[PDB]
Amino acid sequence: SWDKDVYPEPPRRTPAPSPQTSLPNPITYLTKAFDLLVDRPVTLVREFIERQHAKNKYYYYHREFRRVPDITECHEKDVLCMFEAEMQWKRDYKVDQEIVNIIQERLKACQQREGESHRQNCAKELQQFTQVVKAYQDRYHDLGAHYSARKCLAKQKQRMLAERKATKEAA
Amino acid sequence: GAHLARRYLGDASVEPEPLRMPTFPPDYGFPERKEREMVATQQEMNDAQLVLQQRDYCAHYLIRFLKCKRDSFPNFLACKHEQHDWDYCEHLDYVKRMKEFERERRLLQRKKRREQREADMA
Amino acid sequence: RHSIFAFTHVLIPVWIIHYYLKYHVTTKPYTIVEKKPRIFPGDTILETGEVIPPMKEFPDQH
Amino acid sequence: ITKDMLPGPYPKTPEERAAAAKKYNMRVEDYEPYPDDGMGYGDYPKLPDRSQQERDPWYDWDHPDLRLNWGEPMHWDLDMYIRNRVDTSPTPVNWNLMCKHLFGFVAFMLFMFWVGETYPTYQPVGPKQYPYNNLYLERGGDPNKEPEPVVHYEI
Amino acid sequence: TFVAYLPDYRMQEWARREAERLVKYREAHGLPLMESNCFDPSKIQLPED
Amino acid sequence: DKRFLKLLRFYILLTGIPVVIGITLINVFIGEAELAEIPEGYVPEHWEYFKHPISRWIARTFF
Amino acid sequence: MLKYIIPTMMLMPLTWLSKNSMIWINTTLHSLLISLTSLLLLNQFGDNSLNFSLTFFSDSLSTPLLILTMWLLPLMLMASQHHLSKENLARKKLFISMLILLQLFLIMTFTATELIFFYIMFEATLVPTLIIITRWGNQTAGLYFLFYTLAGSLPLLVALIYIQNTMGSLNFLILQYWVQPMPNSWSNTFMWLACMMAFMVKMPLYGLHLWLPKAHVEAPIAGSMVLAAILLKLGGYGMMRITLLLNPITDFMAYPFIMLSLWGMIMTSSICLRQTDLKSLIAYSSVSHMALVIVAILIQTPWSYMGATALMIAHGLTSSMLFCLANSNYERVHSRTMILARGLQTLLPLMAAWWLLASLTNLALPPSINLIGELFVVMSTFSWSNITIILMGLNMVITALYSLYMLITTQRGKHTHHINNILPSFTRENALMSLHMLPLLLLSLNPKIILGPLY
Amino acid sequence: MNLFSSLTLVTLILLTMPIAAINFNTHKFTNYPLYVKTTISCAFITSMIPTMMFIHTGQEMIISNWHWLTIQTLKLSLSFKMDFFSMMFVPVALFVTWSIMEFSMWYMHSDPNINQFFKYLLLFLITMLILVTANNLFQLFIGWEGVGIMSFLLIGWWYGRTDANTAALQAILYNRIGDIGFILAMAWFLINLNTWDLQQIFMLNPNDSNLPLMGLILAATGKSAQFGLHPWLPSAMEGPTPVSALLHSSTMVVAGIFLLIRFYPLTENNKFGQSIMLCLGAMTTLFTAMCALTQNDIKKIIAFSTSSQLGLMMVTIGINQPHLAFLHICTHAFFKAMLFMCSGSIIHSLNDEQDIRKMGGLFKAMPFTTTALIIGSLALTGMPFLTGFYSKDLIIESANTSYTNAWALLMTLVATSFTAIYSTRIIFFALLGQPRFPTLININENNPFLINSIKRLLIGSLFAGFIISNNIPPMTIPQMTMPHYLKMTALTVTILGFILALEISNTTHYLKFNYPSNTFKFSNLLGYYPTIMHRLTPYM
Ligand SMILES: CCCCCCCCCCCCCCCCCC(=O)OC[C@H](COP(=O)([O-])OCC(O)COP(=O)([O-])OC[C@@H](COC(=O)CCCCCCCCCCCCCCCCC)OC(=O)CCCCCCCCCCCCCCCCC)OC(=O)CCCCCCCCCCCCCCCCC
Ligand SMILES: CCCCCCCCCCCCCCCCCC(=O)OC[C@H](COP(=O)([O-])OC[C@H](O)COP(=O)([O-])OC[C@H](COC(=O)CCCCCCCCCCCCCCCCC)OC(=O)CCCCCCCCCCCCCCCCC)OC(=O)CCCCCCCCCCCCCCCCC
Ligand SMILES: CCCCCCCCCCCCCCCCCC(=O)OC[C@H](COP(=O)([O-])OCC[N+](C)(C)C)OC(=O)CCCCCCCCCCCCCCCCC
Ligand SMILES: CCCCCCCCCCCCCCCCCC(=O)OC[C@H](COP(=O)([O-])OCC[N+](C)(C)C)OC(=O)CCCCCCCCCCCCCCCCC
Ligand SMILES: CCCCCCCCCCCCCCCCCC(=O)OC[C@H](COP(=O)(O)OCCN)OC(=O)CCCCCCCCCCCCCCCCC
Ligand SMILES: *C(=O)CCCCCCCCCCCCC
Repeated sequence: SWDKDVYPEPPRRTPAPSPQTSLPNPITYLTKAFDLLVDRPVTLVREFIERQHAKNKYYYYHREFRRVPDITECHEKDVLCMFEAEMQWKRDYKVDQEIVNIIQERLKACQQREGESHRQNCAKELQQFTQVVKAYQDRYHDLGAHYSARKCLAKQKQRMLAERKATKEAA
Repeated sequence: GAHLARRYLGDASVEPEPLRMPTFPPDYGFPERKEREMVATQQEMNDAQLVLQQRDYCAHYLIRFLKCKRDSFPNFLACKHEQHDWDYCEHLDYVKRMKEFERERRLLQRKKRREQREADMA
Repeated sequence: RHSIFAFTHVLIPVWIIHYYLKYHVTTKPYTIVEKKPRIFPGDTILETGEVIPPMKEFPDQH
Repeated sequence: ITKDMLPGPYPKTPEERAAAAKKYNMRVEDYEPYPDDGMGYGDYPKLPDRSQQERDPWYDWDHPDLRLNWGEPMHWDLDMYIRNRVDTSPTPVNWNLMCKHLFGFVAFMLFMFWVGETYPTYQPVGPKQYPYNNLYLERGGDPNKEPEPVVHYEI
Repeated sequence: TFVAYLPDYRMQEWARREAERLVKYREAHGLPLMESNCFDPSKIQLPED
Repeated sequence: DKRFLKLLRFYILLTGIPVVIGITLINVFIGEAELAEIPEGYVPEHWEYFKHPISRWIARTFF
Repeated sequence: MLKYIIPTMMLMPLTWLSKNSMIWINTTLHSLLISLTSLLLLNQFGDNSLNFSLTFFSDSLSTPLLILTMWLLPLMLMASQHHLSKENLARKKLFISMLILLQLFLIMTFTATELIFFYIMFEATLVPTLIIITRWGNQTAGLYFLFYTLAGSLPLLVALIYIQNTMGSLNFLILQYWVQPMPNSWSNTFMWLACMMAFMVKMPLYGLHLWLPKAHVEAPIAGSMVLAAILLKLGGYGMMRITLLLNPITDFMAYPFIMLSLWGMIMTSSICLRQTDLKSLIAYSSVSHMALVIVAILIQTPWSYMGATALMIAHGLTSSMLFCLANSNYERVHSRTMILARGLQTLLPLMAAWWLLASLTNLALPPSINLIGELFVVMSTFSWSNITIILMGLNMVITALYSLYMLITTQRGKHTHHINNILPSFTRENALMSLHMLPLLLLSLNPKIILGPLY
Repeated sequence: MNLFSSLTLVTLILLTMPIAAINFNTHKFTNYPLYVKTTISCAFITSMIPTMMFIHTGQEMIISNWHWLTIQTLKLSLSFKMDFFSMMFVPVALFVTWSIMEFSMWYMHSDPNINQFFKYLLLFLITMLILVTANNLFQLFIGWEGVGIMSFLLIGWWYGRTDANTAALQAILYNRIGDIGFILAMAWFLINLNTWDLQQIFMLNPNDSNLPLMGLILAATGKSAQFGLHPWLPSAMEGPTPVSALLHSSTMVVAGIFLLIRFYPLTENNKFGQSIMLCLGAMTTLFTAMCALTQNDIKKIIAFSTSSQLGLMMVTIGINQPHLAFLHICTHAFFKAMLFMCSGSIIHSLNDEQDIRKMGGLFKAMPFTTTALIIGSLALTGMPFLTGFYSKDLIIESANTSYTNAWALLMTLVATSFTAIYSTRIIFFALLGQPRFPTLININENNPFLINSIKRLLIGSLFAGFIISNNIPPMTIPQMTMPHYLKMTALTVTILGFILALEISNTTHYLKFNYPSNTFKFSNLLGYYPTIMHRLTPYM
């Protein structure tokens, strides 16, 4: 299963079927036929296979990368430290890509799950999506195909000079 | 379809434009005109997933018709009276829109007569 | 071997696809996202148990 | 195959013209080459620029899909004048009248679409009026703010 | 069969799961989902003017 | 051409059917691992960072 | 990479010590073993390349090129053994040795960590290729070599020696971290052209492309396969390694050459609609497809590099299959005239099915990796400018047309009356078609291994 | 949840199973077309259960079942979208396809490549259900190019003929000119909205969406044979009659209309796209239905008929009424496939005769074909309470009663009259009059394949408009208050077309020889449009 905190969902409230007419619908009979003929054999096969899994339980792990010094506190043209900073920045870049992907998954799931009232009910997911895409665009856009930590730091310094001049001319 | 020729081949100063109207106050000619009363609650149609074209001042008959159309399955022809209620209320809303258009036409005729009497007097 | 077509082309694919959708696709987040069911005034929720209060008496027209 | 049957340079002397007409397997008086400007055609004949549709369709051809005979000098654009591609066949209506009718019909129809877009047709009704501040929260309005009240009246 | 079972080719799956950590870390502590700055602006000297 | 297609099906299935049945036996009997947190002081090997057993064998043996 | 170079060199005693009838079977078997071995190059990571030694390293750019290079040799041995069955046995072993030596040069051209070792291997690949084309080609100046080496290889040599003396190293791993911005000047402008024009000719670039529709026609089948499958991609690989150093001058110096490609893929594609030679049609199609690789490298966005490496791998596969189909017709009618033999689906249905699949992957039918590369290049060039899509889309009209016209001219219509030596398809030929097409179809099931260093 | 998505994917996997059957063979089949017909029957019955449990509630979902490719911000998953459009187009397409293949067991019975024919026809069905169940633009482009390539392969079915390959390559050229606009649309959505998934496109809600909608309109102009890019559909009658019946009437040619219906939340916020669609659709439904007035090849007449109906669909997308356009698709499929099937029965009975000037006397000679073709022509013209009444007339009721281009409305009404004109032209030259065909009458229609195949689409053409139109939920508000000259517009102009063309038909029995003027030579030569652009543009 997954975490309901990183993938939030509202509680699914279905209404109980109140048939106004007297005619028996084929949906409930096909549902019970699906539950007898299909659901129970698949479930028993999965129970046997899951027992066969649990007869040899063994675990894999999520690899943890400790923080190394970034490109800023690396000396210039010292490949032994800026290599580590570059691999740090590349792993963080790929993880930021997948964070933007998770927010896209939330936005699409909210839009489909709300249906027609999506423009009303998914303003929060749209706002979080706008925040994370604005952050990704300020962080990594227009670096080109030969992107590096140096190019990203140069973009961040140019952005900080523009923001500093904008704040200073305001005061 | 007389209004097309009355706006194109006659004069345009007295026929009301479709885009920017009503050009008059709501109570200009109406003493104690009541506001429209909404029947459907906003959350009741937020939970009814209605199209925003359909979230007008008469969507409560549409909510009743959709509850009928869901509940009367498979008998898909057992909801004619709810449909005719909703169509009759749409007909009354269309008649109210026609009354809006005719009110605008008669106020522009009123303005035409007013400016002609002002020109002939002064 | 008279209804072998309904067995080998329906029942075995329904088994395979329901197994794949239940234990590998729905176990993943947001893969089968179902639109929530339309709630009317007059519904009874199976999950919460609260009956939705109905609409106002109508300003009758006929 | 050898050298003196392949295409060579453009002919200058009339005996070279006669030897090339014997080379291209055709009459000398119907042998006419391309204009010598340097486009690289050589001694190749200017066939009369008719497609393979106007060739005899009932005739026993060597190549019945192309309607062509063995040894006959092919057109320079023989790949182009195939019956999958551009034709030279006559139409019962002239080319210039077809250009005039097609261009005039397209221009007159699109001009009448522009005129009708300038002059729309519509219904003798007002705008469709919507509750809850003309559907402010439904059209995506933020809940922290409050719009101006859009209140409609009975008529 | 070999290409089908490449052990997390160029660590995308990890990067999904690691993302599934970090968003979960920054829904709890109220931090925004992603900063506009990649590095800390305290550890950046700027060319003065 | 049909002899080529018979040979093509035979020589693909000749190791495809053992590979399909073997992956089926691994996924039924041996089976997919389960995600867990690292113990306090335990160092995993690199092939113990992968979920599928064939991927674990590939990362251990060759990579 | 030493675990691949040494079996490649052991293919030399494996091809000379073998028996008089065993030098195709042994070489094909053991080269397929090396091609199965080649999948260990897929030990790639999202941050770090697979760095073996000071001399050799293999990131996710060189890895699909290496797998395609080591896969191409058994396919060339299957292709070239029919028409060499009337050749002398020692010259047969000479041909196989030239192919093995060319593979040897290529597999350490793509894995050269250092740039002048890349240059020496890059200009060493031309010698077995020229021996193969001039000796086992069919028909009969030479000024193309001179014009190639004036505007190409030795300006690249002087340029790399200049980078060696300025930076201190031509290691690509060091030059990832010691790259300097290259400002606007005239010295840096001729520096940029000296670095780029050798690979520009090796792509080919439009206007510099006329060497290829003659070198494909004067080649045997193995020469055509190794030209259009790998040797044209040495230019793209060298450009993707050399545009690191050439920033930000490329941001205003890529403007001319992109024009030459964006119009060139319009022209050569249309030239493919007016061909009589089938092999020249495949050659001009190869030029029109490599034009998009030139564009995607010169605009240097990530989506463009992913599309360009996908298009390189997919085009190597597709063009090699088209040359092998043209070989299968040349070994029956003894003439490369496309309008000569027609209607061949009436005689060879499975070979016409392979023609259909090759023409579908030629016009980038989704979800093939041809369409994946084509589509990502079109996305990145739409990001470059919103007008180029027209020049893309018009191309994607014409790239359908000659893909199907070639399918309609040869394989459809009425069969030719005066040609009665059309044999049924041999098992070797359909095996060659299937070993070209089935990897190309299977890569549609998992394309992330052929999408370069920045997927 | 467990039933809906399961049977959704079971329909598609069941369609893919005979491809594995025809590819994993050694022996000669015990009637493989019967196997594919039984398979598509079963896929229709399988797809009817999610349709019923969508009629019950309105249960939409998405099956994003296989994560295929992640290009740094683009998660291309194998994503299926089961909404109203899939739930109402998939069983109609399966029912029409099952009828076409039981027709095809008889029409293509003397073919020694019947297995390849049914393989190609099932590949077309698989690609179209990729096209209409797609949730991202890449999978929709797969289905789009798939129906384009199967259009090539099924137009050039008799590949020895030069005109068949010519029409196939022509169809490819016009569809790739549409593909320019579709790849333009994909490029715009990736660069400006970072997505090909329809959910994020609908959620982000772009305002400056002129360029992607012009791309989609160019894609539909290529695919749905609108004006500028129409002539490949009159050329596309060169293939077999079940090809022109399945693909080029009901299944392939609606894909551009289906593309513009699928993008209705973007077209409903843009008046410029609505105006372009309205003008181009009125242009198409004028021009193609006018070119149908002067033809004698019956498949050309029904090809211009289905292109005129596609232009009417483009009109009712241009008036911001997408669900009425989609109901006109699902209505149009039944009787237009049946009209091509009855025309093919007339062709096969008269020894491959497609020219209506050598037909006649077939009122009692082919009575079941006569009955079914009269019912199809009436359901084409908008006879009251047949299936074509339940969408097409409603289109007119919303084409009059809206803020609309008036000239586009007037051309729509002229096209509505022209439909009745060529329908009674078909009935007069084909079923009415006297025999004009040769002397050895081998007229026969006594095969249970042919009877059952026309019979099921005839039950469809009698009942399916009523049944589908009463089973939908209301996604719009129907305009139901209008003046009596404006309610009775389409029926009156249709009857006027009937009567004026009965005058035109009764002119033919007069013994007077008239020289044809520029109107007959204009329309008979296809409005002069396939003459110039097929000679002048490839020359340059
Ligand atoms: C089949 C043989 C065919 C002939 C052989 C030759 C085949 C060709 C040669 C291939 C050679 C190898 C090539 C490389 C592939 C290797 C395998 C691989 O990578 O597989 C990938 C992938 C991953 O497999 P994996 O990595 O092993 O699984 C990882 C998990 O950890 C694993 O999870 P888990 O461990 O939890 O799962 C264990 C799983 C075992 O896992 C496997 O089997 C997977 C491994 C084998 C896969 C082989 C793939 C080969 C190619 C298949 C596809 C093409 C086939 C040909 C064409 C078909 C028609 C199109 O157990 C089961 O599945 C058992 C349940 C069976 C259900 C059915 C019966 C239930 C009711 C029974 C009632 C009776 C008894 C009741 C009482 C019992 C009491 C005790 O496998 C698949 O995708 C399997 C294929 C089927 C998937 C679902 C298909 C339906 C999807 C529908 C929607 C999408 C399509 C839409 C189309 C739209 C129209 C166009
Ligand atoms: C990793 C495990 C993978 C397992 C699954 C396998 C995945 C696919 C692999 C390739 C499958 C096709 C191979 C056979 C076709 C080529 C030879 C041929 O003509 O055979 C006909 C022959 C039967 O015909 P025949 O009457 O005997 O002789 C032919 C006639 O003379 C005259 O011939 P014809 O004209 O009547 O028939 C040719 C016909 C002509 O039809 C066409 O040309 C129309 C096709 C294009 C339009 C329709 C499709 C559009 C795209 C949608 C589909 C893809 C996405 C679907 C998913 C949903 C949406 C995303 O094409 C077909 O019937 C082929 C159907 C499959 C086509 C695949 C795509 C080709 C289109 C071009 C590229 C498209 C992009 C790449 C897509 C890749 C997808 C995996 O079939 C065989 O003998 C089959 C032998 C066994 C083949 C094994 C293939 C796998 C090899 C890999 C080995 C290692 C992995 C283990 C897997 C083993 C699986 C068994
Ligand atoms: C690589 C560069 C050089 C190019 C040339 C290389 C030549 C040498 C060849 C070496 C061997 C081959 C290498 C490439 C292998 C690619 C295949 C591969 O491994 O895939 C992995 C992919 C992996 O996909 P995945 O990413 O989902 O993997 C999941 C991860 N695991 C398995 C660990 C859980 O395998 C599959 O996708 C298999 C899926 C099942 C089989 C296919 C089912 C569908 C088939 C079609 C059904 C019908 C549909 C309708 C069609 C109708 C007709 C048109
Ligand atoms: C017909 C024979 C079938 C098998 C019969 C015998 C086996 C028993 C029956 C049950 C089936 C086997 C067990 C369940 C299946 C395995 C479950 C599992 O873990 O699957 C792992 C995975 C699930 O995906 P995933 O997300 O876990 O892994 C992908 C890997 N990453 C994330 C790194 C990208 O693979 C599959 O399930 C593959 C199924 C593919 C089905 C459709 C194939 C279509 C091919 C189209 C190619 C081109 C597409 C282009 C467009 C795409 C969209 C833009
Ligand atoms: C929303 C906006 C909508 C806008 C709509 C208007 C825009 C499009 C304008 C029209 C463009 C297409 C028409 C012009 C080219 C038509 C080519 C064609 O179809 O030729 C058909 C011809 C055979 O047909 P025919 O002779 O009729 O067959 C009878 C049987 N013997 O076949 C041949 O002769 C074969 C020819 C092969 C060589 C063709 C070389 C030219 C290729 C031209 C590609 C055009 C690319 C356009 C790019 C647009 C980018 C935006
Ligand atoms: C007022 O008359 C405007 C109505 C809308 C535009 C004119 C429509 C004319 C055609 C409809 C009536 C046709 C009756 C046979």
